[PDB]
Amino acid sequence: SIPFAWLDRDKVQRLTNFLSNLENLENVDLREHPYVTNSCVVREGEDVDELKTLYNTFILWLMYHYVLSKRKPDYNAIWQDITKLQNVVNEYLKSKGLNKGNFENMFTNKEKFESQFSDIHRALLRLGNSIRWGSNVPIDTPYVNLTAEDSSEIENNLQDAEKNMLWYTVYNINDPWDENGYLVTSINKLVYLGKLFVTLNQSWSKLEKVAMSQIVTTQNHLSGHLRKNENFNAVYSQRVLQTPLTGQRVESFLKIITSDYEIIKSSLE
Amino acid sequence: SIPFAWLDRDKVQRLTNFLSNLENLENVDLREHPYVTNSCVVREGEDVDELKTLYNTFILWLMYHYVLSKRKPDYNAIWQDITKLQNVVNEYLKSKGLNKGNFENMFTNKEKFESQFSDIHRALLRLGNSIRWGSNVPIDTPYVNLTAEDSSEIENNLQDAEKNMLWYTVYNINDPWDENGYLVTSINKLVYLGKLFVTLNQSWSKLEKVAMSQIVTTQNHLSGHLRKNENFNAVYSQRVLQTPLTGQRVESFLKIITSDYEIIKSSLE
Amino acid sequence: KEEEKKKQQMLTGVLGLQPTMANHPVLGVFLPKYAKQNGGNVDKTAFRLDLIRMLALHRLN
Amino acid sequence: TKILEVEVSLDPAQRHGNSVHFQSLQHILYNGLCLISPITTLRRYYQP
Repeated sequence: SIPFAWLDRDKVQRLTNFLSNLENLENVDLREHPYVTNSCVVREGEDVDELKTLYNTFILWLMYHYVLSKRKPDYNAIWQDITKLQNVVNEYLKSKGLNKGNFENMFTNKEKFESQFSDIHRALLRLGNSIRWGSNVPIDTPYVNLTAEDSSEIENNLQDAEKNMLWYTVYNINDPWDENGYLVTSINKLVYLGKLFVTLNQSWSKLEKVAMSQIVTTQNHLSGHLRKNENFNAVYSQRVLQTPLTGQRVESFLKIITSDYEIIKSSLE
Repeated sequence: SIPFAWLDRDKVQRLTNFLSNLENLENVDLREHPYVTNSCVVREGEDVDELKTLYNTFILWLMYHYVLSKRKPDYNAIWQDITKLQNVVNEYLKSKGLNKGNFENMFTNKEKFESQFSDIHRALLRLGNSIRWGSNVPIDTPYVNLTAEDSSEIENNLQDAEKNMLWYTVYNINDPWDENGYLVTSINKLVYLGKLFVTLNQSWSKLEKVAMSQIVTTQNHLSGHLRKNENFNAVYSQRVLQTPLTGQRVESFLKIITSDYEIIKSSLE
Repeated sequence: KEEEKKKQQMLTGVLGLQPTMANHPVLGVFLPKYAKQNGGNVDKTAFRLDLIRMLALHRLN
Repeated sequence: TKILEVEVSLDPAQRHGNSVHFQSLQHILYNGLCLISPITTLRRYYQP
C-alpha cells in the first residue's frame, strides 16, 4: 500500500497525491519542487535523517521513475498525423507541380531521427514561402503561416509541452482566408507537429535519464552508509539494496522492495 | 478569464459547457435552439436586466462567432480530393481513354471555376455521362446511380452536414458492388464530394453572416442605451463597445474586452 | 503596499506628475492598469502618449 | 513613417515570356506625407 519508511500521514498523503496528480500539475520535474523533497525528510533531525532520508529519497526517485514509465502517452498518434500530412500532401504536390519530388521526408523515414528535423523545417519554410509567393526571396519567418497573432500561442503551447510532456494539447488552424489552401496543414501544421514531437521526446529522455542518474547516486550513498553494519539481516539488506538497476528493471525492483520492506525497516537502526 | 456579465455560477458553467462542446451536439444553429439565449438572462424582470442582458448576449454572440472561427476544420481537403478525381481519372478517360468528345469542351468544363463553384449544370453533365454508362435514361436519382440502397443514408449525411458542418464525415462509395467500374465509382465520388463541399461552405457562410448580423445589431442598441450619461468611465465604455467589428477583428476584440472587462462592469450602472 | 510604490514609481516615470494630477479621474482609473505593465521592457514614451490621447478623449466638450 | 518594399510579379500575360522571375520593386511611403515647401521650424522632426 505504497509503503513509506518513517513519515507523517500528512506527508504520506502529500507524496501519494503528488504521484496521483503527477500528470495533471504543470512543471513535471522532481527538482522543481522543493516541498516534495522537504516533505520526504524524516523526524528527529539530522541523526535520523543522515541514514533514513537517503532511503526515503531512494524510494521516491524509484516511484517517480515508475509512474513516469507507466503513465507515458503514446507519441505515435501525433507522428501518424505527421505522416498523414507529409505523405498525403507534401509528396503529391511536388509530383503535381513538378518539383522533381525531393524526398527529405523519405530521408527521415522514421521517428528514429530526432535529428535532421531542423533542415527539413527550413526547407519547408522555403516551400511555404514559394507556394504563398513566387518571389522566393528566402525569408526568416519562424512559421510558414506568416500569421503572428497565434505564433505566441504556439510558443506558449510548446513551453507547456516542455513543462508537461505527460499531458499535452495540439493547436489547430483557422480558416477566414488561408494563405496556403490545403497546404497550411502540411506547411504549417507539419512544422508545428514536428517541433512538438521532437520536443516531447527530448523532454522525455531528459527526465528519464535524470531519474536514472539520481537513482544510481542514491544507491551509491545508501550502500556506502549501510556498508558498516555486519549483522546478518544487515548484510541481507545490503544484498537487497546493492542491486544495480536499469530503467527496465525498476518495476521488478519495486516489487522486491515491497516484500523486503518489512525486514529492511528493522535492519535500519 | 472567460468573461461574462452580472451572471450567476450555474449559467456560466452551462454556457462554457455549450461553447466548449459546440462540436458534438447536432444542429449548431444558436438561433434555432433557444435553450442558451434565453438562459443568458440577468433576471428580475426588465429594469434590472435590460442593458445587462444586452451586454451579456453581446458577449455570447461574440464568443460564439469566436469559437466558430477557431474550431472550423479545413474543407480544402475535400476539394483536394475533388481535384484529384476530377483531374486524374475522368480527363484521362475523356482524352487518353478515347471516344469521348474534344479538348475544349470537357477539359474546360472541369477546369472552369476552380475557385468558388456552385454550378449544378456541370454536375448534371457528369450525371448524364454516368447515367448513359449505366442502365437507365432519366436523371431521377443521379448521385449513386443504379442503386438506391445508400440514397437515404447519403441524404441523411448531407442533412447532418448542414446541421453540423464542424464535425463531418465522408461516407464512401462501396467497392464490391457497382454498376460499372472505376469510372462510375469516380463519378459518384466526385458528385457526392462536390455536393458536400458546396454544402459545408454555404452552411458556414450562412452561420457567419448570422453571427455578424447579430453582433452589429446589438452594438447599436448597446450604444443607444450607453450614449446618455457623461461620466468618463461611461464614455470609455461607449468607445470600447463602439469599436467597429469584422469577423477577423473579433478575436483581438475579445482579447481587448477581456482586459477592459474590469472597467465596463463598473461603468454599467 | 508594494503595489502602491509601483503605482507611484510609474507616475513619476510617466512625467513626474504631481499627486494633484494623480488625483485626476483619468489618472485615478489608468494608474492601476499602468501598474500591471511597465515591469516589462515595453517603453516609457508609450505611456506618455497613451496618457496624452486618453486625457484628450476625456475632454470632449 | 515607414518605407515599404513591394515585390510583385506582373500580370500573367506579361509573366509568360521568360519573365516569370521578374519581381517588380515598388517603394511606397507608408504613413508619411508629400512635402512641397522647405520646413523651417520643425526640422528636428521631419525627414526628407
